[PDB]
Amino acid sequence: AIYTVKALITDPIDEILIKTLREKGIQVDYMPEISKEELLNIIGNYDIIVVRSRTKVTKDVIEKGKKLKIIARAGIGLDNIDTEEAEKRNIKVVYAPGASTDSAVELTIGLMIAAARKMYTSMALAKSGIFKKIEGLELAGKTIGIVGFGRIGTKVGIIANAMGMKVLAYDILDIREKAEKINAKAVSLEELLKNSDVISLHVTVSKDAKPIIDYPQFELMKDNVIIVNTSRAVAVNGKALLDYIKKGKVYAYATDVFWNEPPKEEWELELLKHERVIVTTHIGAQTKEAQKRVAEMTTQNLLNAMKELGMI
Amino acid sequence: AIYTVKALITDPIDEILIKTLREKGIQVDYMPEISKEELLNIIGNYDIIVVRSRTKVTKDVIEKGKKLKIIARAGIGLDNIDTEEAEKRNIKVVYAPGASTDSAVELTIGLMIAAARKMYTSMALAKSGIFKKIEGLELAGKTIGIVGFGRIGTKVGIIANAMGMKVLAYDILDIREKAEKINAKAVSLEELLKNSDVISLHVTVSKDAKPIIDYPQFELMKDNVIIVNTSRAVAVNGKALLDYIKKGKVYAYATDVFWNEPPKEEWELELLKHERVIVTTHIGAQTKEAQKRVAEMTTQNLLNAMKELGMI
Ligand SMILES: NC(=O)c1ccc[n+]([C@@H]2O[C@H](COP(=O)([O-])OP(=O)(O)OC[C@H]3O[C@@H](n4cnc5c(N)ncnc54)[C@H](O)[C@@H]3O)[C@@H](O)[C@H]2O)c1
Ligand SMILES: NC(=O)c1ccc[n+]([C@@H]2O[C@H](COP(=O)([O-])OP(=O)(O)OC[C@H]3O[C@@H](n4cnc5c(N)ncnc54)[C@H](O)[C@@H]3O)[C@@H](O)[C@H]2O)c1
Repeated sequence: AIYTVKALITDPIDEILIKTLREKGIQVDYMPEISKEELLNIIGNYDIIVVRSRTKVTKDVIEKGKKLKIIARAGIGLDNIDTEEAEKRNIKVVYAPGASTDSAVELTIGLMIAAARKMYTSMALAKSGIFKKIEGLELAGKTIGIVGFGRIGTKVGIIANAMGMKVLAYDILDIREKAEKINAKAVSLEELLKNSDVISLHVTVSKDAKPIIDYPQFELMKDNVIIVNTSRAVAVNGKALLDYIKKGKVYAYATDVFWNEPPKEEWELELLKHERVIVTTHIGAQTKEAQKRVAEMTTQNLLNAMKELGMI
Repeated sequence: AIYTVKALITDPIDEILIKTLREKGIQVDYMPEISKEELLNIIGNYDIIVVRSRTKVTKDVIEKGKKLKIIARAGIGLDNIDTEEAEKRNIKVVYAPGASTDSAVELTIGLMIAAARKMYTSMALAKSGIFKKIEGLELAGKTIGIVGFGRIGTKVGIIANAMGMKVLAYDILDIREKAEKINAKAVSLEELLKNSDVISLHVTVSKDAKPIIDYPQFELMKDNVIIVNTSRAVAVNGKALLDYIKKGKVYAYATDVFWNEPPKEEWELELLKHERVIVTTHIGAQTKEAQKRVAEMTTQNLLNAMKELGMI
């Protein structure tokens, strides 16, 4: 008989993906609020599982999914998927890598300027009917250090250069020529830290790895440095950060990511309430355009994987 | 006998200017809080007057200043000086034109991104301990229309181009080649309005002139347009703006300038409180660097004027 391929969608997702699968005759079971327990009870009946972030595709879930051939994550990352277990089972894992680059780049520049100019303080004052001027720092002519020169880091550098800033970049990978191409200069982390007025973090690091910006790095920094982070909170030693903010060394820390969102620990709470700390609620990929690309890319990558498997 | 040249400083100003004059033997009377009335009583004894913004150098003040030879405005504009009367009296007027360009450019980019991404709303939520994501708009690939292609407008265009935006520009003056040089295209205001996703105002207009962005222009605009203004409030018809924001056509209005700061009129108040309106408290030139340049430039221009007069 003819195989009837079955897909399970466990979280609320863009209708484009569901519509695309249904149009092609694929049996799609949309259970956006399926419980942990019920998932384990039925995962064994599916060839494809589509998840966003609420659902965790752990090792035990994959083991139970004896028919799983494709795991689709409608997102820009795979932190909720056991990629190692998936590979062992030879299960294709697809998602939307790089789908939000420009949106993250733009928020980075926005945070840098908001931090440098105390825009939040000014906007709050304005809304209250108090039009009192507030003084900040100019960026042109200053040096920015891009830590993590990938998709996002490279573009932030191109923009900062256009803003008249001198761009320095550090990456564990070879970026000598890539940096030169955008009028930037690849240097050691030490040189970047000692010479940057603004430091922007755009690295990919694991959750259990030690922070890249720790005590020694903070000590190497210039006085009144502005630090921007739209990558990962763990890349920074939060306690060291609070220490250096209280010492008056760090002019401002602008971030779209927090160790805990919302904060729960005492030191995290102290950072959040500090006037030198600027925080957005992890909206780096939150634009209509980026979210549409996430859906389209996840859908297209899923279709390609299905075609390679001979399903369509 | 030898002329002893006398200078009157009527407002609190950067000590660099006062120190420079004193070092050169010039008689400097620093009266940062001198009243209107007292000013008129003694202005006739001075060759030079230095003002910032509190003091108004009106026609009657100049007439009384029978010995006035130089009027110095420690600022980026001359709205508090009767330049016409000054010219008739052949009185040299100096200040710091263009001194805050990069700071204004940076705030413009910051406002554009903050408006596009509802950064204020997100930051307010974060500070309250509510880390709820908010969706905005991406800028890359979209078209920005620079109205007023001068010092600031040109640089905003260079930066927007680096952000991957298509840049269009309109100016009453010839800018065909200037625009082309930065990968932008000079067009009519009509074409700019019909094709821009973002419109940034950087024009120099008088207080009694009709707004450049009035009803016909708002009608020509694209749906969901983002309008940024760091130039002058009067360049925009505020009532028409409120009308189009309420209609849902304008996605957001981000400005560093308001018709009245703080607002006093009912319609102004309605605009200020609207969620689609983003406002900073006229901090465009408020950076340590820009303010230092204002002082240095005003001081240097004052010295040059004095030298031409044979005073030093
Ligand atoms: N706030 C948001 O909503 C949002 C949106 C998209 C991406 N991000 C994050 O932004 C970061 C960058 O994403 P990207 O697409 O540019 O990734 P990328 O893979 O293109 O680039 C990451 C770079 O950082 C480098 N790197 C890793 N460890 C490093 C270290 N210790 N020192 C210096 N460089 C190091 C890599 O070698 C690489 O060149 C990631 O952490 C990503 O998850 C956040
Ligand atoms: N928010 C702030 O603190 C702050 C700081 C600095 C300057 N500004 C303001 O920003 C504006 C621009 O300053 P700038 O130094 O770039 O001035 P500029 O003189 O260099 O440029 C102004 C340009 O706008 C043009 N223009 C005038 N009327 C126009 C019209 N109707 N249509 C199209 N173009 C027109 C001019 O011809 C000129 O090219 C001014 O209004 C200035 O006062 C505000």
